[PDB]
Amino acid sequence: EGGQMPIHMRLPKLKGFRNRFRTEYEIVNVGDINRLFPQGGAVGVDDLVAKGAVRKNALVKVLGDGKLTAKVDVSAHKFSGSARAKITAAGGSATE
Amino acid sequence: PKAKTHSGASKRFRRTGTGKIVRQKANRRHLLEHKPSTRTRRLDGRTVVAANDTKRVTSLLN
RNA sequence: UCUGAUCGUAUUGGGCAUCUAACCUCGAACCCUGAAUCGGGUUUAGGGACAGUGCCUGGCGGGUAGUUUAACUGGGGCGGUUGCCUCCUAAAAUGUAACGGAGGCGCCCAAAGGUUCCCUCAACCUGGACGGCAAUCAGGUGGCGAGUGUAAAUGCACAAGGGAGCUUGACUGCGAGACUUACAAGUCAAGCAGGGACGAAAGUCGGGAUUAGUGAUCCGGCACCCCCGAGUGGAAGGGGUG
RNA sequence: AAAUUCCUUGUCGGGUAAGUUCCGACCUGCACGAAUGGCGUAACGACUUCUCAACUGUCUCAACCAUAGACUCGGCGAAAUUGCACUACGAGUAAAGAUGCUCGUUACGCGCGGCAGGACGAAAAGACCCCGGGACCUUCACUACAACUUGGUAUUGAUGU
RNA sequence: UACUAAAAACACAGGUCCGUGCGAAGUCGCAAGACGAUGUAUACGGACUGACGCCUGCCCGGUGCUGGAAGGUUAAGAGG
RNA sequence: CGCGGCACAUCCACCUUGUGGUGGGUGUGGGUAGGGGAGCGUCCCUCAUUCAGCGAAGCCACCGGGUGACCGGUGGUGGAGGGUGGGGGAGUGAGAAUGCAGGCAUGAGUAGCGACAAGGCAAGUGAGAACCUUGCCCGCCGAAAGACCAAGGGUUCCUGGGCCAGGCCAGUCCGCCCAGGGUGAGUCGGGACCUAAGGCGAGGCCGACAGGCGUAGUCGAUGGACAACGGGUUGAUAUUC
RNA sequence: AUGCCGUGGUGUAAAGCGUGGCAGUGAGACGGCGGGGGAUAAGCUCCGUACGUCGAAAGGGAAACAGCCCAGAUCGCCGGC
RNA sequence: GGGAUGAGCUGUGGGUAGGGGUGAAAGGCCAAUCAAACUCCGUGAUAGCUGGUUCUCCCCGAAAUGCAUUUAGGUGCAGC
RNA sequence: UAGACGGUGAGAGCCCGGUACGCGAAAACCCGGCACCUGCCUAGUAUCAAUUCCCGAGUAGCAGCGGGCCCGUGGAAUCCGCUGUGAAUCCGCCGGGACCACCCGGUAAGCCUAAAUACUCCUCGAUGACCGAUAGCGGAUUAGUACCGUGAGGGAAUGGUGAAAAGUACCCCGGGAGGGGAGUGAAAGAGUACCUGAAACCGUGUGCCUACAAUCCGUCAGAGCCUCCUUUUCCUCUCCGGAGGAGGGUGGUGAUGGCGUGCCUUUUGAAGAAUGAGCCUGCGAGUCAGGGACAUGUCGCAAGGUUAACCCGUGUGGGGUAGCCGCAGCGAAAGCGAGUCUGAAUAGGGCGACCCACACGCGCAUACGCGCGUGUGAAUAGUGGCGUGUUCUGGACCCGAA
RNA sequence: AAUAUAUAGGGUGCGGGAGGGAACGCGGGGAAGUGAAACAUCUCAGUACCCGUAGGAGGAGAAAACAAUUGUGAUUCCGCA
RNA sequence: AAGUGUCUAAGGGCGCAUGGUGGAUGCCUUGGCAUCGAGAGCCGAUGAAGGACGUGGGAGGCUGCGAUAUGCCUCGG
Repeated sequence: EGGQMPIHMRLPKLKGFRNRFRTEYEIVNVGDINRLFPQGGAVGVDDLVAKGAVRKNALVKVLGDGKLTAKVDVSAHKFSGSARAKITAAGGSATE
Repeated sequence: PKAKTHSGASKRFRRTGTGKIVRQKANRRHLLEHKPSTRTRRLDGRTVVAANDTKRVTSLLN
């Protein structure tokens, strides 16, 4: 600064810590599934990365964001409850 | 050749999902008897960085 | 069987003495030196498990080494000061400096807080034994001079002063919305929920009549919450709240 | 009253005519003092300081002469310095002191020899002061170290007590 | 003190005090190994003073040196 | 205010009725540090085009031109690489740093011209002479301004020859330049003989290493040992022949 | 009295606010009006003013003159007020 | 002017070398410089200070004020 | 299959030396084929039991003082060295971040090991949007020379004649040098002191002004001379010319008057008696690397975009998805997820979602717009490259301290 | 040999070494300036410099290694992370 | 008698013409800086790197050379 205690030292250290074992998952928006696959047919990791909607070499979760009408089973992991509700409301099925 | 990030800045400031920076206020770690629960409520939280120094901070973290 | 004392006995060390055996001996003699007083070796004499040397540790340590040793400042120096609070200077919103004028603070309170209820002092005059104009008592004047925990201001008689009963809100989880301010930081907050003291209730209370009574950051410690737990289960350590 | 005394030329007296110095004495020692040595001491000293005979151009009070320079003539031929130039003075103004600005006065252009008042004259990035930075130095400053030093263990045993 | 200061500074003789019993202390060196010295307490090293004469007074409280080790405090180690 | 010319914002009407410009009107236009926008010029590369020994560039002068950084043309010198345009890329624009390297000025034909020993004259050499030469006077040191060694210098000695430069002037001469010649040792001073102070110092000790000290042995003179004296000569050498 | 906050009309090419990028300033002087220190002082010094000017502004006038008075230069004119 | 048979002067040859040497001590002398010599290397060191920064045009246009400073001759945020 | 450069009297494919291209090895030497030479091997494989033995000794590990590992002694792993104590031989040992147990991986304390990789004094060949003699290394020239310093070390400046030397024979001044006349040469304006020959500077000639007058040394007014020049009376000598004169007009000088305190730096304030500059010439100071970072203009694509390293290939083209930014955030984290967190709940509040000129169906509303599906086309984006301005680390605008 | 073995030493003979080398590498040693607007911890840096000692390249190396159940299976070097 | 009244340059200034010194700009290079590709990546007790000395028909330096001395022998072009 030039004459006083820098803002860095002045302020408190931000609380908390970072885990080393934070197995972060990628995100698939079920609405994006709706517009991407209105025909249903087949859904899976390979197809999603083939479209380029999600990163490779990682597990994916499904969001409750979006109106789902396409009746198709989804091959993926760690669906939220709202994802299962939307999936079975359309008439599809979750994997694990 | 390759940039550096000011460590203390990285250990005090947190960038949010958008273009905002927050500060953990914690003038509440030394002496707390004369400070009431009211003042501690005032300090408690993560307030937004003042716009009179974001223009410096963003280069401190980047 | 507080087992003093104590037989000797397992252990152990210390101390002491003695002994020679490592080791030392610019102590002697001889020899590879007929070219040597260095050196190395044989034998002998004497010191001796010491000392010295390596490791670890305490201590003395300007002999030597690297730096600091503040600033403002009516030049410097000496002197004196440095944060916070209150008044004036301040020019009638606020703000507004000077080695310009004046004073306090680095505390206090489980009652001097909160609540309900009640009262209005001082100074003055009259009368009054111990008692005096100078404690106490009555009467009359007296709408605030007294008082305000503490400096000063500002306000307080509707009383924030005084007296008394019960009590701990001297709480928890939040707090829209503002002032002020470069920033950090400070200040106020109706009102909401829990639960509860007071109060017949309506209602007040998230400390002191408000303004000073304090000090950011890092690191570390205490209690609690499985929050994580370097293969795993645990643990350490870390994390979160006070 | 001094190598030691600011108040102070302290006071008395000789020395001088006249002595803030000197010599001698008192002590009212701001501050004398015993090995960071006190008090004396013949001889000594390119030391310091006061007085005196003699002489003297040190002055009164300056003057003359000679010599190598200066000056001229011929030859060789530098330099520091250097904002420009056809470089007056006074009273004033102005960043306070003006050649350069205003109003006035005065001077024919040029050139040689002398003086040295000025041009904040030249040579030097103030050699006093202050601030910042660095060196060096001392120490009951702080933190470390070498060295000397203490203890234990090993090198290192036995016999006894 | 060449290159501003030659002195009232320095230095010696003399006088005191302290240390060392000998590959000594001290110093130079990390050690070896040298000096000190082919010497050794009437010698050597260090400090102050500075012929000669008269003299050199009192205080060990502070800070240092030296001797002691009652007692307290006191690290590592052993033990734990 | 008037009479005229440029410019930026804005208003209005047109061209793509803001790509960007065209026509008109109002108001605006001092400005340092400093922000923004558009520009001038030099060198090189690429592409296209193009002048040029019937004379390019650079340079000098002249006449004109743009609002500016600047340009064009004409003439002369000189004699071989440059112009126009769109692009790319910069060691890119000097007026100062008591700046650097080079060159040249003022001061200035001034000061200074190098001990308080002293030169003078005649003849001669020579284009030229106070300074060299040959004669003759005068003057000076004479325990040094004389004569010899070392150290040091390292051809500076001699002869012949030259006088652009140097010498604090000139200067036929010189310790300046060129060519050539010249230094003779059993006995002088050194090695062939040792040695002191002291250095190297295998072996050896110590030290992480590099390395340090030091014995033997060997080096190291101004020292100790060791045999020579006089005279003559050449342009020069001499206890040397 | 001034001054200040806020509101409603009016007038003015337009200033302002928030948001990003790049700088400077962070020594100020004098004069006018109010004030303290100082002596009723200073070309003194420390403050205040939505007071100016210089600084960064040329020109006129004050004899000359950075700070006062008038006056804010786009350029040219042998034109006026 | 002083010493000028003595602590003398001088030549030859030798040693001591940098936070070290030497020193009849002055803080001088060590290749004209010494309160730590010289050359090179790290080095293109550093400096809150000074000094210089090269061609033009057009528009617009500051401050010397507050808060904080091992700070007042600097810098940071704010103001313009 | 020769247009690569260069040389040759001015710019060369065909003039030359050369290149393309194709030849060329007695002797030596590196690699390489073959022979000799050299050297290993009269099998330990299959099976079973595990009573026996081994599997790297003053070592490991442990304690102590340290280094280094993101890791500064901190709870401190593993690795290394030093000092004392001092293990085991597979039912063992080490390690897996103090540590114990389980699980897993692997068997230290002996040795050797090519490739990928780092550098070019030095030797051929080649390039260069690098300089072209104050630059390039300092060294194009007697170069680490001369020179400075006892020494370690420091450390200069000087290029160009013309294609060819054709080097001015001869003559004349002059002591010579030097010069002149002739002459060579295209040119001597190419004479060893030599291409072009700048500026400061010195100097000659010449038009104008100047010896009674004070001012940064100029500007604006401005007289009269002088150079040049057009029209014209006129000289009619006139089929010539502008002689001279008037008038008019370029370019000098500029009598005399007004006006006006030099640049820069730094300063509250300067022409300065505040600093720096003697003049000229040349040189000399804001730039570069990095898929750095924020913002911006513009250009590719489009929920994408983009490759690095490395490979292939020849002019720098094509491959190459490992990786990065964006794509969902909050939260200390578990974990949850268009919500999430704190928290008893959250009514509240922190971060982020989704803003309609609005129709269909429809709750709400007189009108004004809220909402769920479809839609009157409702609101929309980053990424990569090249410049700009800034900034971090790199000597970082440049020079200079002790 | 010294003293008896015997050894150190001595003697004879046969091989190799030292020193140079611009840069690069390995092992060992080891500052300050500077930054931190002071400054010791820290950095600058295990750099400058030095010593040892090779090579044409060297060094390292063939698991008492990683991960933590997809498992891989010597080293070195570049780019990611 | 009074009044009007041109002229001079010892030497400067300004501008032109014509010359000197000096050696800058322009074009050039027998010379260099930095790089890609390919070799070589060592020499030396067999006396090396590097040097003094000395050698040529005629002063001296560089270059090459070493009492066989700007060279000798042999096989090659």
